[PDB]
Amino acid sequence: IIERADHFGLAQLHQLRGRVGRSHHQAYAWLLTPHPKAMTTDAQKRLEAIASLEDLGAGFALATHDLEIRGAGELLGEEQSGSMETIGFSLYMELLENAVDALKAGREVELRMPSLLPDDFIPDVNTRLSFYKRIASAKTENELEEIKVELIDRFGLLPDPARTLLDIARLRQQAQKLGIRKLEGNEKGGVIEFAEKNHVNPAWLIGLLQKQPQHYRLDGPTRLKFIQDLSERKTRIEWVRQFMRELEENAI
Amino acid sequence: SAAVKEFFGSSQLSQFMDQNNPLSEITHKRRISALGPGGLTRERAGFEV
RNA sequence: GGAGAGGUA
DNA sequence: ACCGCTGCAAGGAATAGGATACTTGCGGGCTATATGGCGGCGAATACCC
DNA sequence: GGGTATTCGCCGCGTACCTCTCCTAGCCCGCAAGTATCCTATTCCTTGCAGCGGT
Repeated sequence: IIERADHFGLAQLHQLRGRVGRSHHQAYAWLLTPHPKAMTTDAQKRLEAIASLEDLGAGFALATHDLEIRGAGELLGEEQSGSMETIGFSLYMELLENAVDALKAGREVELRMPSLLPDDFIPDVNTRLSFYKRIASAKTENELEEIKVELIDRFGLLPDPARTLLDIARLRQQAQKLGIRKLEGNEKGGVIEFAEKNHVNPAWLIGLLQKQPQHYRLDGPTRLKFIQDLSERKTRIEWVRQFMRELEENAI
Repeated sequence: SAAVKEFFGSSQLSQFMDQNNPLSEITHKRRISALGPGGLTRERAGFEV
């Protein structure tokens, strides 16, 4: 018994109706509705369609109606239901074959900011994935610089997501050597989660704590909370850079 | 918008600029007309004016 | 095509 | 045989993301109130006998 | 009545050529494009009262 079935998709209504029966018994399915004039037109259409089809095996005719009433969505993207002006199947198969053939002959410091290679930067996907692998697997700032020069050579200017990705790779490279396993940051501050055996000078750490108690608070064995009004992505990047630099200068 | 745009873009006083001289521009800008809205008509003026 | 403005003899 | 401490529960907010319907922003594509010119003339009133 | 005067409204005011700008307001209706509430995952912690060692 559906108390108010006007606001339910055809798929949902059919699924709910499919919960009754399942055995030799005769099963009913009441879809209670408000006064019909108060119902929206699409609710009337869906209710008349669902009540129009009451047969065993009708789940496929209903599916093929829900498709071509809502239409199939972007074949290559999201938005599964809807017109969406999707690309044709002939184009999709051609692009898939092209990517396949091209691929055959081939083969954390998160700061709540986009750090990626945008589509307008590198159109094709395989190059993007290859550069992701190259940046994430680069173990020296020199190789990060080489990747940066290669990017500039092959595509020109580096978008802000690309530069943020590269400097995040550099920061993670520094932190891997240092001992900070997870350096976090948001608009309001961040948390430093050190390793079991970090390389932070204890006396200098206590000096930082006692000079800025408001900006350095140990909450746990390895969790250090710092509170900073990090409104800007660039300012946060440089503040983290200098924090880690002053850390490594005192590393023991 | 209509009330002001219509006047500026299309009126009997907002006229093209003769520009084939510095002198042309100057003398044109200093012009003192007697026609237009609220003014007498070119083809019904006696000698006295 | 028609309006309006300016200009030459 | 009293007491500060630890630990086992209690108490829930904010998002992702697939739904469902509201709310509107818009653009193309429709319908629908004067006051600087005279001169001449013929016809239409006014009138005072 | 009528001869006269007075008013009122209509009709009329050069040729030829060159440059330029601009030719409805507003409504409606449908497209379509951008938003408040409902379930199953997630990261975010801050209290209340009984055990409980320990002396």
